[PDB]
Amino acid sequence: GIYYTPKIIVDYIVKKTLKNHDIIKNPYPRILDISCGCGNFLLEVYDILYDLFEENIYELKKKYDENYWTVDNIHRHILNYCIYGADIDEKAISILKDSLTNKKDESDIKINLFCCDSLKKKWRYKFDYIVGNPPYIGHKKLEKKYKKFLLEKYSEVYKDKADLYFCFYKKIIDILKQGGIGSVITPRYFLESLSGKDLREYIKSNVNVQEIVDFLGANIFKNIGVSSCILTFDKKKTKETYIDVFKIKNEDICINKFETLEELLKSSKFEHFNINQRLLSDEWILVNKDDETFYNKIQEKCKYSLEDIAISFQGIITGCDKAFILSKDDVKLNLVDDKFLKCWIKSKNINKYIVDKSEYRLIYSNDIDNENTNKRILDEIIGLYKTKLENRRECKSGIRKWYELQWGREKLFFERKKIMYPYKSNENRFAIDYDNNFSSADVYSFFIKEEYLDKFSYEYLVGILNSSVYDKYFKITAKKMSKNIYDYYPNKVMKIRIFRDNNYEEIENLSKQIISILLNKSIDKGKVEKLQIKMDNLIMDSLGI
DNA sequence: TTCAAAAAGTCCCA
DNA sequence: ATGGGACTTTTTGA
Ligand SMILES: OC[C@H]1O[C@@H](n2cnc3c(NCc4ccc(O)cc4)ncnc32)[C@H](O)[C@@H]1O
Ligand SMILES: [K+]
Ligand SMILES: [K+]
Repeated sequence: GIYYTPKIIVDYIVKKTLKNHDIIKNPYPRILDISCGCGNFLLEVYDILYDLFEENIYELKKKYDENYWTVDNIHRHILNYCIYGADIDEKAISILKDSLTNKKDESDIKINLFCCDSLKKKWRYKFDYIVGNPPYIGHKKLEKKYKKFLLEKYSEVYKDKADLYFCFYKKIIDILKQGGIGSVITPRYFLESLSGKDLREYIKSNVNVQEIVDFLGANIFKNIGVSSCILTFDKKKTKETYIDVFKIKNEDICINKFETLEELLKSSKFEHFNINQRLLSDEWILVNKDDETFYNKIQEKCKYSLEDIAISFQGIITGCDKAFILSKDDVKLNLVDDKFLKCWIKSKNINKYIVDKSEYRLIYSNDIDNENTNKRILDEIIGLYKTKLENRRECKSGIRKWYELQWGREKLFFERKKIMYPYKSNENRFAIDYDNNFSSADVYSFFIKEEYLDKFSYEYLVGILNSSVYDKYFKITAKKMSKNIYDYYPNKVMKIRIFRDNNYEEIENLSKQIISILLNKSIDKGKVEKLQIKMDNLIMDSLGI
C-alpha cells in the first residue's frame, strides 16, 4: 500500500514549491504532505529548509529575536513550525518520525505527524505549501462503505466511476493558504476522462494552474501499471492566467537521463507550450498551436458527429467469460443447439476495415427457457462455474438466474451490419462487421441511423475513420491510458465529427477497393497502403489541412 | 430495467 | 530476476 516516488521527481516537486520562498519575509512556512508515507517528500523538504535557514541565519538573527535564530536552533524550529505530515499507515509515520528525529534528550521536540485519514481530519489551519503523491484507488478497489462517505462529502469532485485521488485534489486545494503553492504527482487520466469533468472544473475555478508535466504512457513507477502527470498550482492573485505544459515526446525514455528533471523538460525529449486557463472548457485541450489549428479546422468544417448519425452500444458482459465462451472446435458445443450459439470476437480480431474470422462461440444462455429442458448444457458446461456465477450482483438480488448472462444486451443490435472497434488500441481500427459478430466490452459497436443512411454509408465511414487524418484528430482529445494505448470508448468516439462533400464518392470507392483487397485469399497488402495514401490526400484536401 | 466507465491494469517471457 | 510487450474482465454507479 506504499509507493515510492522516484527521487528525481520528489526533488523537482519540492523545488517547484520552495525555490522562490522569501524566508526573511516569512520564516514560518507550513509545508504539508497528507499522504507522506515514510517521508519521501518531507525528508527532502527538511534538507531544502535547513539550507534555506542556514544561508540566511544572520539576516534572521538581525531582523528578529537574535537569541532564537541560531544555527543550532534550526532543527528544532523546522520540526515545530514547518514540517507537517499525515498518513493512514501507523508504521510509516513511526519510521518518518524517527527519520526526522535522526536529522540532528534535550527537550523532546514535538513533530507534526498525524496518523489518520486525511479526508476526515479536521484541519485546524491552512498551509503555505502542499506536496506529495496521493493514493490512487478506483471504483472497483474502493470499499463501498467508504464510497458512501465520499459521495456524500466530496460530491463536488467524486461521483460515479471517479477515483480516490480526486478527493485528495479537493482536500489539498481547500486547505491551501491564499498565495500558497501545491505540487503533486497523480495519474494523468483526469485530464481527459469523463469522470474527471467535475474535478477539472473544481481545479480551474479555485486555483491557478502553473504547470502540467504530462508523461503520457511513460513508466514512471517501476512495475506499476499507471501513467503519471505532475500538477503545480497556486492561490496567488495574478492577472496572468497561462499554464506551462510540458508534454513528453518519446515514451521510451528513462527518467534518470539527467541529474535533474528540469534538464529533461528543457531538452528535446519534451515539448513545451502555453494554454490560457480562461479558455479551458469542460474539456482541457492541451496541445500546441499546430494541433489546435488542425483540431479547430476539422471541428468547424464537419457539420455532423457520429452521435448525430449512429447508435452506439457496448458489447456483451457475461459476468463470467469462462462459463459461456468456448472455442468453436470444442467438443462440448455438440451439446448446444446452434440457435444458442453466436460468433464471438476479441479486440485483437478487429483490424482496419474488416474483422478476422471468429474462433470462439458465445452460448447465449438467456434463451434457455428452464433448467429441465437443457440440463446437459447447464450441468456440463455452464454449471462448472455455478459458484462464481451465483456471486454476480444480479444473481444475488434474484434479477438473473445463475446461468444467465449478466448483461446480454439486445441480440438484434449485434445481428446486423455494423461497425466495430477495439476499446483500447494504438491506432484507429474501425471495421465493418458482415458476420453478426458478438463481443465482450473490449469491442464497441455502432450502426447508422436509418434517416442518415442516404447521407453516410458504412464504407465511407471506415474510410475516413481509419485515415491518418482521423487517427491524429481523435488522439488530440483521446484518453491516453498506457504506452501506445488510447481508450476508444463511446464517450469520446461518438464525439468524432465527420463531413460530406465532393470527395465523398472517391473516398467511398477507395474504401471499397481496400475492403475488396483485404477480403481476398491472395491478399495484396501492398496496394492497400497506396490506396490509403490516396484517400488521406482527399481527406486532407477536403478539410483544408 | 439495463446502460457504459474504469488501468497504482494483468500476464508472460527473455 | 526485471523490464518490456501483447492484450484486455466484470464490477459498478447511475
Ligand atoms: O502512496 C499512498 C499513501 O497514502 C496513504 N493513504 C492511503 N489512504 C489514505 C488516506 N485516506 C484514504 C482512505 C481510504 C480508505 C480507508 O479505509 C482509509 C483511508 N488518508 C491518508 N493517507 C492515506 C497510504 O498509506 C500510502 O502511504
Ligand atoms: K535582532
Ligand atoms: K505507464
